[PDB]
Amino acid sequence: KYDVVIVGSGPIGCTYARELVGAGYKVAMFDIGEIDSGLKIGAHKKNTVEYQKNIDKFVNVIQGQLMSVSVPVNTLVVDTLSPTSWQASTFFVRNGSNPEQDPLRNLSGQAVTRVVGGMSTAWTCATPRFDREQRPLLVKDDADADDAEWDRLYTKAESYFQTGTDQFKESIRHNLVLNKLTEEYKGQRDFQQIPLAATRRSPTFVEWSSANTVFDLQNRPNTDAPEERFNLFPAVACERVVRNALNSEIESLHIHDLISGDRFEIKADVYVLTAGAVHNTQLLVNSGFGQLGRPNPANPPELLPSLGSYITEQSLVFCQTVMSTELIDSVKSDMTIRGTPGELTYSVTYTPGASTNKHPDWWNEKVKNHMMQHQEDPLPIPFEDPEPQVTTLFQPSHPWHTQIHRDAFSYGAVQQSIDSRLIVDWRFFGRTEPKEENKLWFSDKITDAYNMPQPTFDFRFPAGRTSKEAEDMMTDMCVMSAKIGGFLPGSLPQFMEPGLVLHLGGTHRMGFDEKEDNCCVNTDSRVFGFKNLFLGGCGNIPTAYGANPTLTAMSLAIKSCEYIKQNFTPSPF
Amino acid sequence: MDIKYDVVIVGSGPIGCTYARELVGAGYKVAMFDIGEIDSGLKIGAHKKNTVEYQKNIDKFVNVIQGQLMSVSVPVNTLVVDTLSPTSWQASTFFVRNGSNPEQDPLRNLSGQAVTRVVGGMSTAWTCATPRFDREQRPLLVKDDADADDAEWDRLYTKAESYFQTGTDQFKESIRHNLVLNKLTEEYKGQRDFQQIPLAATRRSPTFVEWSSANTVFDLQNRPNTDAPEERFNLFPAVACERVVRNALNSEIESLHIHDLISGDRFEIKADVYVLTAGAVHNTQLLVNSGFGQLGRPNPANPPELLPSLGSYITEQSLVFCQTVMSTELIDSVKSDMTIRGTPGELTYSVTYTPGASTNKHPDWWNEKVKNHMMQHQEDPLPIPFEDPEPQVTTLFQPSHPWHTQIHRDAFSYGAVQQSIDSRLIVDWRFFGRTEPKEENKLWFSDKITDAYNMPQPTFDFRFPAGRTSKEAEDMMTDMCVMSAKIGGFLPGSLPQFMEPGLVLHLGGTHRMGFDEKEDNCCVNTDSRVFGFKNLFLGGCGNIPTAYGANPTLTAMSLAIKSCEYIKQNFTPSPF
Amino acid sequence: FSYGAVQQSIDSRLIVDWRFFGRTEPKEENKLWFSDKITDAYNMPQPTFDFRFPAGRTSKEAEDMMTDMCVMSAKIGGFLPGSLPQFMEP
Amino acid sequence: NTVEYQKNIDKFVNVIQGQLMSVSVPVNTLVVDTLSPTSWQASTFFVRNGSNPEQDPLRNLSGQAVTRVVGGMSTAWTCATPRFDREQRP
Ligand SMILES: Cc1cc2nc3c(=O)[nH]c(=O)nc-3n(C[C@H](O)[C@H](O)[C@H](O)COP(=O)(O)OP(=O)(O)OC[C@H]3O[C@@H](n4cnc5c(N)ncnc54)[C@H](O)[C@@H]3O)c2cc1C
Ligand SMILES: Cc1cc2nc3c(=O)[nH]c(=O)nc-3n(C[C@H](O)[C@H](O)[C@H](O)COP(=O)(O)OP(=O)(O)OC[C@H]3O[C@@H](n4cnc5c(N)ncnc54)[C@H](O)[C@@H]3O)c2cc1C
Ligand SMILES: Cc1cc2nc3c(=O)[nH]c(=O)nc-3n(C[C@H](O)[C@H](O)[C@H](O)COP(=O)(O)OP(=O)(O)OC[C@H]3O[C@@H](n4cnc5c(N)ncnc54)[C@H](O)[C@@H]3O)c2cc1C
Ligand SMILES: OC[C@H]1O[C@@H](O)[C@H](F)[C@@H](O)[C@H]1O
Ligand SMILES: OC[C@H]1O[C@@H](O)[C@H](F)[C@@H](O)[C@H]1O
Repeated sequence: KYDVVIVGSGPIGCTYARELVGAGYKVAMFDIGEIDSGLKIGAHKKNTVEYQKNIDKFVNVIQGQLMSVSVPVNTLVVDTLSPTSWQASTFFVRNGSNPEQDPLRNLSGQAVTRVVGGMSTAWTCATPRFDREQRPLLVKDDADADDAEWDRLYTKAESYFQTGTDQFKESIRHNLVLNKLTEEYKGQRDFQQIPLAATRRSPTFVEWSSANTVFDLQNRPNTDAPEERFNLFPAVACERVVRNALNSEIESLHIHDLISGDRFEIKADVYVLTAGAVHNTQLLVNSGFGQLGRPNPANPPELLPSLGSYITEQSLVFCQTVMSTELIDSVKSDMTIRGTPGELTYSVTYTPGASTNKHPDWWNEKVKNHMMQHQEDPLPIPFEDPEPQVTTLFQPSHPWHTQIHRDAFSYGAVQQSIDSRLIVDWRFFGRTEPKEENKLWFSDKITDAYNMPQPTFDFRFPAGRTSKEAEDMMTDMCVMSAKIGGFLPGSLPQFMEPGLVLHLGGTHRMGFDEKEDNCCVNTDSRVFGFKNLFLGGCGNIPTAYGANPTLTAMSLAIKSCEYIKQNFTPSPF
Repeated sequence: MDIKYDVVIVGSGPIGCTYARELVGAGYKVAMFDIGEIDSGLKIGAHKKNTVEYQKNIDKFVNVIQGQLMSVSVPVNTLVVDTLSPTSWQASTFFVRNGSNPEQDPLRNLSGQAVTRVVGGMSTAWTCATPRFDREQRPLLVKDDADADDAEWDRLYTKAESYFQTGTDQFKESIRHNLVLNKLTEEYKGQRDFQQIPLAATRRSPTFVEWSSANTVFDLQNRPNTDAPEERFNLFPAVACERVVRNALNSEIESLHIHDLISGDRFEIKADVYVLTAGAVHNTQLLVNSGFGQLGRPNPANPPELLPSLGSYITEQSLVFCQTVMSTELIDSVKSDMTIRGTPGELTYSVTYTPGASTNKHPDWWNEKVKNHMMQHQEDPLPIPFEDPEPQVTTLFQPSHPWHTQIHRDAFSYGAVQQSIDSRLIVDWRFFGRTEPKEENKLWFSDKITDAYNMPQPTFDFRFPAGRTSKEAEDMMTDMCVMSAKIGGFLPGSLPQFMEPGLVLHLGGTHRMGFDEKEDNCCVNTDSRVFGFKNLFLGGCGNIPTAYGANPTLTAMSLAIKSCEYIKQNFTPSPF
Repeated sequence: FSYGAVQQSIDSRLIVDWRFFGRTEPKEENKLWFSDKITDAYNMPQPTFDFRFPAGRTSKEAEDMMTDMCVMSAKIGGFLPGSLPQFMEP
Repeated sequence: NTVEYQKNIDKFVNVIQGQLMSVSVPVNTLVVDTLSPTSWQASTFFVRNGSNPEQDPLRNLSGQAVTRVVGGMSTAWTCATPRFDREQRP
């Protein structure tokens, strides 16, 4: 028996933990996955010296933990088996595939992670705020009050994640790209550092934030927090919340301990679901909310008829570029270079402080030292120079988020032919209109690896604005990137597999009125009709958004915790 | 961090952990340093495959493996990229990029050789195959008394097996395992014996195996603790060990020079006993960075002062591979004992069998599983249950087939995972050749190029020796083709091939063992002591000086147990 | 004259090729010469190229050309996977 | 101009490829290290298979090819015959 139970130990469940453990509630958190970021529980797995010295390897860590949500039945023809090998006569259900899934209306890229810390063990840490156009209303009829409220929540969310915009400020590659784009779009678009949840520890190491940053996940009481109460239970699959007969309260949470095999009913005052956008929905549907099985408009749901409808997933376009000769020459614009490289006669110098210098003293010093210590190298950029981290944020005239950077989540084989210092990634992210026909549903027959109802997508990017902006977005990437360099062969401009972006929202969407706003939670993230059931995560977000959604889901979780503090009293210690 | 210990061990792989288990147990104040960090859950240095999620999604684990294997020597890239935009910065030469090694001849490399820097080392992701070597593959520990030599290795191997929890019955009730085992036993009746791959692993449930690791050998928890209140052990992760400092007389090690990667601070650690267990590549690197052997391109015209055999006579196994898709014959034989009423999914479908019937081809445990699968899943066209464990079959190295063999399913898949053919039907074949030690095959270190930790860049100069090594390698390929055909045809996309040299990760002989430094061309004696040094010991596969086909870790561990016996007799622990 | 594996999943009625062709400034240093030792298949001096697209106008136009192809093509449809915008082999 | 090719236009690329002979192919430096130990193998990237050792791979026109047939390349060409405007014309 606990005051609060939280399903999921991602960054959003950790937000609930930090708020509610902090205010003195007795909290239990269950996660279906296990501890594997080392001694700091739920921490970013990229925070090893080894991964940051070998960053091209990290993509493997991400791929290891990302399990595809719905894989349609495979129909690839293999007709060169030996005549002695066993072969089927049909494309039968094999290898975990989902026979419910139409392969042409899928988010083939969508995937889920089952580990303590969730996806924040592996994420890219981009945490931009949404502007009003992308953002749901928390107060209607008063835009200054709405703005004030979001600014308060976002500022709080940013302190939890340690969000900042200074961590790449002395990178030459970063500044080279930032300044070129600033100049080229002067007075049309503004560029800045991607806001990133991260603290720099040294010139060659960044401590990336994670769920662990929000809440350390240590059991309490402990020496540092002797008046607090928290228990984390990993390797526990939460399966159902049990409703009372009147559908006004949750009575227990049914769990299955994956190590012992035991099953229990846990009791709490407050039930918080933060299992991610796909798995929150699964749990809810397995508990008799919305509709199990293939959508049947003729058999309309008892509860939450909008559950798993109006799903949004962003369009994503991507390429990489190889830095222009002109930009590479400009790196060394302030330098005087004499003699020939590799001889005793060679010299590279600059005038410190000269207001005609195109670059600051710290840049010139690093170029100089590099050119002088590595005279065999043809490039002026230092070998350990950090990557670019540049964005121009969503605006009505360019309604897409942009990242101009180097991501550890590369999408094709890492090429080795072109020097890494030259390469920039471009990712532009489009917003998707919520439409009732776009659905996440759960089979009544097929089950997944944890014996829960199999997720199935029925999705296409909506015609009209969504698709028009997607293609405009592609053009914009092509136009903008060319200012920096030509496309890298093997990473030519393309749309990524639907869902690979992992910014799925709207599966259990928020709104003011259940019927009028076709939604499932109110602005306290409380499930309509239920006193004591709260959902957290990107599945709450009901709008078309282009920016990375995590900071916004966190802000909503902060507001939700405010309601919980006003309505439930912690038990005596 | 104390500055003074009884014993310091560089590296937290299973071999370092053997030294720790033996010397912490015996009362020595032990520190262990690892350049890598703690990542595998609450059990320090444990197998990463031991999660519910990986064992329900075993095909994802190849990502974990790939994520932690860092190539040792990548030659300068000479791929022509001639479709860059005319505005892009374009190379005039194939210059040194992306951590490539200009010392490395691309045609005399172990391009697949890789290293892991994490606490527990490579045992965090290995396959756990631990066979013993027979005489032919195995260095001598006793001269001129083969029976005493065998007795000494049995004693060592038995202990090493108990440390790793090696077993040969974890897969005894797998249908796929037995289907393969029985067909191969029958086909080679009176010619070759087949058994389960000896595996370092404990079965915990019908669907979960606790694979062994460094953590199995030694739990890597600091001591003293409640469970060991009189023991003294500290593990220091993210500590790059750079040099052992030799005294001027070249008779003792005086300190271990370390660099803490998090603080940036450097220290000189003092110990009575120094043990290097950094892997076959990195033990050699550390020795060469400390003045042993010869730094730079090999040069006879000035032989090294100390350990002139260091980094020569290196051995790496040839590895051949394919996968097969199970024959129609064998798959039909899975259900040979079943009585099947009517048609699947239809009302009067029943599948039954007679337990104990003498005419039954298979045991009751097999039929019960098949029956239950065919009845619970009548849509599925195969008789193999969905959760049936993988095959784990070998015919071990012999004089008439001088290669080790694994007929199995390895988490370490070599190409993209194929999804079209049902996984129940797929069997992997890996055959492993032995390589003659030759002085010309070398691991050396650049005197100019450095790696990511600023240590001298490893460089290989290697070819499979002509003569027996090469003859055997090609004969082994043919053997794999002929043997595999008895089970099924080749899986397209996994046709029979030699793997990139060194992908097998069984590199030996980089700091090889022998009796006499000069007559046996070696670096350590049979106590694993570096010649001429009182207090310096090397552990790991680099010790093994012979041409072996089987997986070497068990043998390296056995050497390490011997070495601890010498240490316990020659050094006294400090008072507690 | 198609340039990569011809794809069969997208109906060919939907497919349009875009080829934009840049002009290249003549530069003394851009050469075709013939070996005095190596011969071709008909025993004649083996042709050798020494060629880069000139910096300056030629390169600036080539990249602007690429941009114009991405901009114009989008009016008609999006890129076909496997025939994404690229410079072809010189 | 055959009924068969214009009914199967996708196949004509092979005609064109069959008669285009590359002008200058640089010595190949692809590393093939999975040969059987018994196979004969190279110690160096020697001149093989018609390659040109004079050719700098990085200053080439690798796509340049020639056709040796009566009618020359007009046996396979695309037939686009525009005029040059003054800007392009000698
Ligand atoms: C490679 C990568 C890059 C990304 N980069 C960014 C970026 O830069 N910015 C950003 O805004 N977003 C990014 N994201 C997405 C971001 O990680 C998620 O939005 C965020 O982690 C969601 O938080 P959450 O707590 O709702 O869910 P999750 O992090 O998905 O965690 C939910 C959890 O609950 C668990 N669980 C699931 N089902 C059950 C169940 N039945 N019972 C018990 N527990 C259960 C899981 O095991 C898991 O820990 C990225 C994701 C990936 C993988
Ligand atoms: C996927 C795969 C499958 C394998 N399969 C098996 C098989 O089934 N059976 C078989 O016998 N073996 C197999 N192996 C090989 C086996 O893992 C190794 O032989 C074994 O781990 C060697 O142990 P070790 O302790 O000598 O070194 P390692 O496990 O390599 O550990 C050495 C360590 O020292 C550290 N270190 C390195 N340099 C420094 C330094 N300068 N300072 C401080 N620390 C340092 C490392 O971080 C590391 O932890 C496999 C390996 C892989 C990766
Ligand atoms: C697939 C393709 C598409 C094309 N599309 C177009 C198009 O749309 N537009 C256009 O303007 N251009 C196009 N071209 C280019 C056009 O084909 C050439 O510009 C044109 O054919 C050149 O004509 P030519 O007579 O100068 O040389 P070629 O057609 O090359 O003919 C030269 C000939 O001389 C021969 N020969 C070579 N050496 C010797 C020797 N030593 N002794 C004797 N004979 C010799 C040949 O065998 C050959 O028949 C295309 C080319 C091809 C292959
Ligand atoms: O593909 C997952 C994506 O997640 C997004 O949030 C990141 F910003 C992208 O860079 C990418 O990593
Ligand atoms: O390629 C690495 C190899 O290591 C060997 O020891 C294993 F036995 C093989 O199965 C394979 O995993």
